[PDB]
Amino acid sequence: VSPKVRKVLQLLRLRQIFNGTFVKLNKASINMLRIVEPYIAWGYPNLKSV
Amino acid sequence: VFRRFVEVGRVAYVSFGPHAGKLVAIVDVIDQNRALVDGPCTRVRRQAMPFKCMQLTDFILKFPHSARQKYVRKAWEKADINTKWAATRWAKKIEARERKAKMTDFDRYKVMKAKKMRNRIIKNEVKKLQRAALLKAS
Amino acid sequence: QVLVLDGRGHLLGRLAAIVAKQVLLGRKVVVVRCEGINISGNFYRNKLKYLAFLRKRMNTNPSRGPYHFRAPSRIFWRTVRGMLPHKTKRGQAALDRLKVFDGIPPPYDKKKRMVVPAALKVVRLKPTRKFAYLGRLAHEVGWKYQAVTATLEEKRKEKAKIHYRKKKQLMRLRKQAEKNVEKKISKFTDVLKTHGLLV
Amino acid sequence: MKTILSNQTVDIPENVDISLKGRTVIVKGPRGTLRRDFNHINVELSLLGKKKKRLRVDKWWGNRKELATVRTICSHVQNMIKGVTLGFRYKMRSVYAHFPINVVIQENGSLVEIRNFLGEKYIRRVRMRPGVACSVSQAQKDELVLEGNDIELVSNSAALIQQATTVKNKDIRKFLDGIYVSEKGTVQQA
Amino acid sequence: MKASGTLREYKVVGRCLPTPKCRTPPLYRMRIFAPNHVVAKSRFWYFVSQLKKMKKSSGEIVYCGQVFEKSPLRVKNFGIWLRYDSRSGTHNMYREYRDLTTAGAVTQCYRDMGARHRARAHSIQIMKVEEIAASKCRRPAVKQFHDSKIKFPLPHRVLRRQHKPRFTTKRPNTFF
RNA sequence: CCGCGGCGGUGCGCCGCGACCGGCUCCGGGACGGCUGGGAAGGCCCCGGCGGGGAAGGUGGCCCGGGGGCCCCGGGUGUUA
RNA sequence: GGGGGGCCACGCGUCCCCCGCGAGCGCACGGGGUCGGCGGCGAUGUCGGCUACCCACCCGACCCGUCUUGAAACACGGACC
RNA sequence: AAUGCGAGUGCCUAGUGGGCCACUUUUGGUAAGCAGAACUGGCGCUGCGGGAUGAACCGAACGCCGGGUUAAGGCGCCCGAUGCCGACGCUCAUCAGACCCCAGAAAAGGUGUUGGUUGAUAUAGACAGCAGGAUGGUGGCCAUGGAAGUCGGAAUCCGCUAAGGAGUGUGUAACAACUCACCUGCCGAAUCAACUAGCCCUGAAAAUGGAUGGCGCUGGAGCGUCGGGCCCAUACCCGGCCGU
RNA sequence: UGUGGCGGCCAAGCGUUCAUAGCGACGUCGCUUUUUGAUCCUUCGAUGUCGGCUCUUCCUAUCAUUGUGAAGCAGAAUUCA
RNA sequence: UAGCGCCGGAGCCUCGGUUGGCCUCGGAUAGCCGGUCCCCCGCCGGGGUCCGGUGCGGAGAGCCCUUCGUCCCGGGAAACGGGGCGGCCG
Ligand SMILES: [Mg+2]
Ligand SMILES: [Mg+2]
Ligand SMILES: [Mg+2]
Ligand SMILES: [Mg+2]
Ligand SMILES: [Mg+2]
Ligand SMILES: [Mg+2]
Ligand SMILES: [Mg+2]
Ligand SMILES: [Mg+2]
Ligand SMILES: [Mg+2]
Ligand SMILES: [Mg+2]
Ligand SMILES: [Mg+2]
Ligand SMILES: [Mg+2]
Ligand SMILES: [Mg+2]
Ligand SMILES: [Mg+2]
Ligand SMILES: [Mg+2]
Ligand SMILES: [Mg+2]
Ligand SMILES: [Mg+2]
Ligand SMILES: [Mg+2]
Ligand SMILES: [Mg+2]
Ligand SMILES: [Mg+2]
Ligand SMILES: [Mg+2]
Ligand SMILES: [Mg+2]
Repeated sequence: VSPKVRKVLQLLRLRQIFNGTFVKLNKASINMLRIVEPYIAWGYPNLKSV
Repeated sequence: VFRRFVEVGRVAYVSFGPHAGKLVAIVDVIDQNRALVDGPCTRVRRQAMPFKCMQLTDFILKFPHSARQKYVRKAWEKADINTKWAATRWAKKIEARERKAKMTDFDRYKVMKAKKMRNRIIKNEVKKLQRAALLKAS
Repeated sequence: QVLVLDGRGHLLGRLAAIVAKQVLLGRKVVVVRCEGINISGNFYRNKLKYLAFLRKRMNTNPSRGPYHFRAPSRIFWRTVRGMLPHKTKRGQAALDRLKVFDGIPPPYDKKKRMVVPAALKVVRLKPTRKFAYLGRLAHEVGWKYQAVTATLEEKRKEKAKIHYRKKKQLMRLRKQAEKNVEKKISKFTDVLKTHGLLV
Repeated sequence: MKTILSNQTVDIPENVDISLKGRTVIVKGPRGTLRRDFNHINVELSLLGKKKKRLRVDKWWGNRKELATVRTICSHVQNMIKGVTLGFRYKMRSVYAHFPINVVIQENGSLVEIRNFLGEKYIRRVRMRPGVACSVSQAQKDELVLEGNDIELVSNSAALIQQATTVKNKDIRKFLDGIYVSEKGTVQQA
Repeated sequence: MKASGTLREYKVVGRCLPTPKCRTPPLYRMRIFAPNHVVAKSRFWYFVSQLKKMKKSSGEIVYCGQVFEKSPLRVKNFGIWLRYDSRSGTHNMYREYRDLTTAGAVTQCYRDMGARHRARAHSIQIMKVEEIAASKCRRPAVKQFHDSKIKFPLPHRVLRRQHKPRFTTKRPNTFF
C-alpha cells in the first residue's frame, strides 16, 4: 500500500479489510476519498442501513 | 420430412422455463431463435420466448401475424384448443406422469396388489396361448 | 450391480471422462464395443495424432518406454487411465473395476447395454463435422483383429435377431392375452389407470 | 447469416420412375437402375406431385457452404436421369507422333491393353469400373468409346485410361502423346 | 463501461454551474445505455466532456431517469449507428437488429460487436438508435424475417438435459 | 442401621437418545406498503363509440400461372371487404 | 383556530401568561444451559485408554548446516555411535 | 478549517554498511535473465490461497481450534466446485486454439468465412455465357539499319457512327499473323469494383521422445461479450482456549 | 544476436523481346545458435582443458537415390521447387 | 498326478465388501417404432403397399418380483395349476 494512501486510510479509521465507517461529506472529504478511491467502496447509506 | 412448422398460429407446448407445462400460440417470429408468443386461455402473457423451450404441437389456428391478445383469444375459443389438447394422447400421458408422482403410499400398496393379480392372470393366459400354438403345429 | 456401456456412437474423451468418475465412485463399469467409439475431427488428423504418439519412445531402451497399445479397448483403457490418479492405490483400485472389450464377449451378449447421451456423436457433434472410427484407426496403426471381430460380431447379430423375433412373438402373445382376459382384468386395470400406471 | 429456406427443383420426365428411401435416390427407366446415397449432405428431399413429376430439395437454416450442396444434388439426380434415359458415351482419341498406340479389348470391354505407347515394351492393362463397357469404334482411325449409365464410373474410367498413357521425364509440351478425351455425350441422341 | 446483463435505457439531463458570466447554462439531454444509473451518469459525463467543454466538477446532473419502451409487445427493426476502436484504426458502422425493446436491441448489439469484431464495451460508442420501417432495412439477415407467411421447422433438435437420464437405455431422438 | 423417602450440592462404569432456552449463521414460505412519466405497456366495454386518415411483412376479392376434389400453392393489382 | 381508532394522557384546590416510600401475586424474546427427562449393556469376553508399538489409506511433503541477491542443487562439510 | 491520534524528552546500544526484483520515468548499449539512476512496493527476513511447477506475479500476511463467508483464481476427469434442459455470435487447422508476468513470432498475402465503409449500373432490361467489328486519315509525326494501332518519348485531334481509342495481348530486319475495350444477338433479377475489420490458413527450419500441466476436447472442455448458481486461504465475522 | 549463416516482402533493372524460367539493386521484415562477439548467472575444499581414431543416435536448411511439378525442358546434360 | 481326488451333517478361526432383479434386435437422427400380410421373391426370412403410435406408453420419466407368519369359513382366479426322481435338444 502506498504511504499517502496508508495515511488517509488510517485517518478514515479503516485499518483492516471490510471495515466500515461513517464520513460526512465536504470538499476536504471528497478529496481524500479520491486518494483512497481504488481501495474503498463507499456510498450513500439508507436510514435502514444506519 | 418435416410435418410441424413454425408459422403464425402454431400451438406450442412449453416444456421448461417459468411457464412450464402450458400451451401457447405463436404470434410472430422475432429472430432465428425467438418468437413473440401469447397464450390467452392458458394464463400466459404475450412475451418473447426461445424456440429451445417450446415443443410445437399439431394444432393450427388462424389469426394475422400482428393481431392482439383479443383476436388470439377469439381464434383460440373458436378452435376450442383446450379440450382437443386434453383429448390427445400427449396430455393423457402428461396426466399419467402427474398421477404417478401424486401417488401415495397406500395407493402404492393397492396398485401393487392389483398389478400382481393382473400380471398373474395375464401370464396364465400367455402360457395357455403358448401351449395351444405349440399343440396346433406339433 | 454393474454398468455395461455400449461403445458404439460415443465420443472417446467424453465417454472416458464419464466412466472415470463413476469408476472412482466405487462402481463396476464394463465398456463394450470399443471399435465403435469414434473421435471428433477428420480421420487423417486423428491418424496423425496417433502416429505422433507412436513416434514417442524411450531413445536408449524402447522396451521401457511408452507402451502404445493397438487394440481399441486398450486405447480406451489408456484414455481412462490418464483421467485417473493411477499412480495411487485408489486409482489402481479404480482401474481394476474397469473392463474394456472389443466386440461383445459372451458374458455380455445376453445382457442389456446402457447408453450415455452426454458422450454420443449425434448429441455432442454438429452433423457437418467429420469423425474418425477407432476400429479403422487402430487397424491402420497395427490392430490385427478387425476382420475376426467383424465376423464374430455379425454372427452374434444374426443370433440376437432370432431372440428379437422370439421376443416380439411373446409381445404379440401378451397383447392378445390382454384382450382375451379383458373381461376379468377390468377391475384390476382401471385402478392402474387412475394412478397413471397404464394411461 | 443463415438463410431460412433454400430450395431447388428437378423436373423429371415421364420415361423415368424415381423412388426414395430417405436420402437414397433410386432411378429406373429404359437402360437400367441407378442408386445414389445422400446421407452426407443432410437436406430434405421431397417427391411431390401426383405421378411424381417433380423433385424438390430443401436446406433449412444453412450457411454459405451448406447452401452450395443443393444444386450439387440437383445436378447429380439430373445426371442419373440423363444416364438412365440417354446414357453416357465418352468418345476419346489417341494422339501419337511416331509409334502407333495399339489398343486391344479384353473380357467383353472390362479390360483394355495398351501396347507400343512411345515405343515401350510395357503393356498397360486398364481395369474398367463395373458398369462401363469400352470398345474400339469404327469410321475413325484411332478412337475408343466408353459406354455406361453412371457418369461417375464412365468418366473415372476415362481418367484411369488417360492417366495410364502419360509421358515420364520428358517435355510433355513436345511429346504430345497419349489417349485423350475428345467428346462427352450420350448413347442415343435427344 | 462493462455491458453487464441486459442494458437499461436512460434519459440523462445535465447542465453547467451557474456563474456570474453564465447565469443559466443550457440543459443538455442524452440517451445513455448502461446497466445502471451510476454507470449512466459516468457515461454521460464522458460523452459530454468529449463534445462540450464541461466536466463533472464544473457541472451537475439535473435529471437521470430510466425511460421505458413505449411498446415492448411488438417486434421492431432497430438501426444502430456505431463508432468503435479496432486494434489498428477506428471505424463507424450501421447495424440492424430485430427486438421488442430498444435497450434489448442495443444489448444484442454489444454482444454482436464482441462476437464478430472482438470489440470490448469501452471501445464501443453508440451514437444513434432509430426504429426503422421494414422497407427501409438493408441487412438481409434482418430483411429475411419480413414475411407475412413465414414458415420453417426446427430441423435438428439436439437433446438437452443430457445428465438427468445420464445412464439411459434407449438412444436419443432428434426428429420432432 | 434401615427407606431405592424429601429438599441442597456433586456426579453418570461405558455407549446413546430426546426436550426446551439463549448466542452465531445459511436458507425457505407467506403477508403489507412507498416511488416513477403520481410507472411504461397490456386486459374488458361491438375495433369501447364517432369522425378523419395512412400503407404492407397485402386480408378479402379479381386476374395470371401449376398440382388437385371447390379446396392448396406462387405471382400481380390494391386500403378494406 | 370554530361548530371509528390510537394516546408512556386520567387527581383534587388555587395564583398565573397564552383563548418524593401503596402493597402483594405470578408470566417471561430480560445481566452466556438446563432438564424437578430418558434408554441400553455389562466377570473369562467384553468396557475405556487421545498419547506410546506395528500396519493400512487420503492429502501434504526435495537434506541438514553454512556463505549468499538467490540452495533441493550438477556449490562446500557430513558413513554411524 | 476537516479528519484522526495521548505526547514530549534523556542515556546506553547490537547488527548492518556485497543487495536483488516489479509498474511508471529514465542513461549507455543492436540487444541481454546486460550495465547505471528516481519514486513507491516487495523479495531478502515470509509462511498461506491461486498462477501445473516457481525468491519477486495476483490475492492476502501467520497464536491453537469449531461454525459461516469471501479475495485472486476457478467449476469435463485427474481435482473441491455448472450433472445450469445458461444467452448471443465467430471459428475446421494434412502446424487449430486455450488466460498478467510467461516462457515462442514479423512484414506480406488468401475468390476460406463473417461483418462493415465507399463508389458505380439495374426493367430507357444490367454481371456472366455463346458472334460481328477494332478500320479511313495513318505505313501518324517522331528517332532510328527499320519499327507501320504493338521496340522508346512529346502527343493524343476528326469522319462514319449501334459501334471504332494515335490502343490493352502474342510476333517479324521492317512485314505477314491474331484478340479485351465499344456495340447489338439470345437470356430475365439484382450485380460489380476498391478498401477495411474479426477467426482460420500460407509465410513458419534443429538436433534423446514431449508437453494449453496431462488425459482429451470440435451442438467445445476453442475465441469474444455476458448472467445466475457453486468451491475454498492462516484473509473477514461469531464463539472457545493460551500468551502479550 | 551486433557479426556470421539461412529465408522472405516490394520490384528499378539483367535475361536478344519479357520485372517475377532463372536472378535481382535501392529499401524493408524475419529465422537459427554448427561463427565470432557482448555479458558474468552456475562451477576456483577442481565438471580433466585441441584435434584425430572408435562407436551409437538425432536434425533438415536434400548432394545422390524413390515419387513428382517448372524451365529461356527437342534429345542428352543441367537448373528451380 | 504319490495319503490324495469326486459326491452326499456339526461347529472353530480369518478376509472382507454388499442389503431385490432386468435373460440381449440391428441401428437411424433432414428420421424412427409396431402391426398387416389381400401383393410380389425366398430361406418362417426380403421388398413394397396399407393401418396405427412418434416430445418415444410395444415409454429405463420403463418393466418384473415384492416377505409379517399361521388357523377357520366363504367369494374371485387356477383346473392345461404348485412342488418332488431318469432322458432329448440347444
Ligand atoms: Mg530431358
Ligand atoms: Mg500428492
Ligand atoms: Mg559456506
Ligand atoms: Mg554466487
Ligand atoms: Mg543475507
Ligand atoms: Mg541449504
Ligand atoms: Mg544445478
Ligand atoms: Mg569454500
Ligand atoms: Mg564428503
Ligand atoms: Mg540492474
Ligand atoms: Mg520487513
Ligand atoms: Mg510475501
Ligand atoms: Mg504457467
Ligand atoms: Mg475456516
Ligand atoms: Mg485447476
Ligand atoms: Mg473474535
Ligand atoms: Mg545478419
Ligand atoms: Mg529489358
Ligand atoms: Mg551484476
Ligand atoms: Mg565440486
Ligand atoms: Mg566427469
Ligand atoms: Mg523439407
